[PDB]
Amino acid sequence: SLEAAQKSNVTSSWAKASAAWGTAGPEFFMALFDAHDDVFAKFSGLFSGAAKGTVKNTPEMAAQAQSFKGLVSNWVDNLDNAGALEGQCKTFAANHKARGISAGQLEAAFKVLSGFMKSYGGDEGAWTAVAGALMGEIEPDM
Ligand code: HEM
Ligand SMILES: [S]
Repeated sequence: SLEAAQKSNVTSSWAKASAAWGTAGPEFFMALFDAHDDVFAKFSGLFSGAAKGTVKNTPEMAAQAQSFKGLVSNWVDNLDNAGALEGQCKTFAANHKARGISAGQLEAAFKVLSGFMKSYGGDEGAWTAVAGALMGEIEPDM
């Protein structure tokens, strides 16, 4: 399910993306929005009706990339701690469900992120495994 090597690659590659997140965060969001238009739709409120092509350098974009980074960092720091993962996962799921976001959409986001992490030395198979363990804690609450 999740080997020691897989955890190690996830933690290391995350430390590298994290040091670059000021520029990489918005690029990840754009990759996601281009791949899934239905995902972009859920942010219409935050972006005030603006077209997708115009959002990358907005102050809203910047805040949203910082939000994303703070939860991902928490999860990566607790890979050997199922109890801690479950708690964060529950809050996360409750807040997103309340917005009418589906388990399928969350899953799409983890897929885009696993591909994106190849740039920071991430093993896509290690990122996919981590996503499968997290989704197993989230799905039951969606
Ligand atoms: C790996 C998957 C995801 C991560 C880490 C993530 C993380 C977060 C966090 C930490 C927040 C701010 C805390 C909160 O109010 O909930 C958040 C906000 C939000 N997320 Fe996500 N999320 C992801 C997936 C999504 C997905 C796929 C969508 C869209 C379909 C999305 C839509 C939103 C929106 C609409 C907000 C509220 C934005 C605002 O007005 O401040 N999130 N997400
Ligand atoms: S998000």
